[PDB]
Amino acid sequence: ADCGLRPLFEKKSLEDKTERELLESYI
Amino acid sequence: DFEEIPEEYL
Amino acid sequence: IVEGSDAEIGMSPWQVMLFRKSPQELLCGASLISDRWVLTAAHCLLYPPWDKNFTENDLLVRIGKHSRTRYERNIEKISMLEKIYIHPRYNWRENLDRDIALMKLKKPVAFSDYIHPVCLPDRETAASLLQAGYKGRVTGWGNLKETKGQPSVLQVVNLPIVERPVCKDSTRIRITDNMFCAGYKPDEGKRGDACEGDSGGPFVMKSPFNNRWYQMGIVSWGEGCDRDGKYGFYTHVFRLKKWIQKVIDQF
Ligand SMILES: N=C(N)c1ccc([C@H]2[C@H]3C(=O)N(Cc4ccc5c(c4)OCO5)[C@H](C4CC4)[C@H]3[C@@H]3CCCN32)cc1
Repeated sequence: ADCGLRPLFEKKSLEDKTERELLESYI
Repeated sequence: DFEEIPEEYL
Repeated sequence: IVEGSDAEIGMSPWQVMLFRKSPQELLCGASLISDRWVLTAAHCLLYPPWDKNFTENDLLVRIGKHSRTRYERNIEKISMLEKIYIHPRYNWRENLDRDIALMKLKKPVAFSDYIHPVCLPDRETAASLLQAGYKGRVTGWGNLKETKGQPSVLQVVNLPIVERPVCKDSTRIRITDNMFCAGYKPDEGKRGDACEGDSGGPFVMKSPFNNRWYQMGIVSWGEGCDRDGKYGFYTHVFRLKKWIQKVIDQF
């Protein structure tokens, strides 16, 4: 519900240092 | 290796 | 984790350490899926060929951690097990098919900046993300090498999902629809794998549709660690979601 939304990243609109790599592979 | 934990947990 | 990197603080707040009481040691990885339920690999708890059969009272779950060995005062939370539920058709005889288990905590764990549950996929999440080439993320305090050895803090590596034929052709083990494999090919030049101590830990993916993290996999087995031509294999969470829901709805 709140699941999968990290307090120190998604909840505060900060990205971690390599999530972009994942996104780029999502086709 | 591991730091001992508070006895309450053991 | 081999050839991964240090995690950022709060990068994996669903990360759970299965800790043995006596002797006090790392047993496996695991994940927080609600304030009282933890998901891991059945082989972390039950594996009769090696005379492994851990009871509730044999261990603890440690949530909110970053450093592997340290007691992280005021950050981590240590929890006791109320009941262990292993998949009734977990196939430890042959190939670890249905490598999954649930653990109910005695009391609810408090969420915090360092402690937060991951989502479980529904059918469309699985359909959309569980695609060859799509990258997921594996985390753990496992060895840094198949044989420098142990990390000071939580390790992270992103790995692409691999085509089922490639997975199957990489091993003599019989692969099932309840499994997927991930990892780079020798031709891709990049490396990374889970390893000893990473078992039971999560394989997650960040949905680009709702920006939430989903655990698609559980670190289940592999041959060696980060070997050219071999892939890490992962329990397919969505495929066993019916069993998961049945357990939590019943208990
Ligand atoms: N990514 C990986 N490279 C990877 C390597 C190794 C593991 C796990 C797991 C591992 O690969 N095996 C061996 C294995 C493997 C396949 C099998 C088996 C046994 O019986 C039938 O089919 C374990 C058995 C409990 C079953 C388990 C072991 C626990 C410590 C680390 N090992 C995890 C990940």
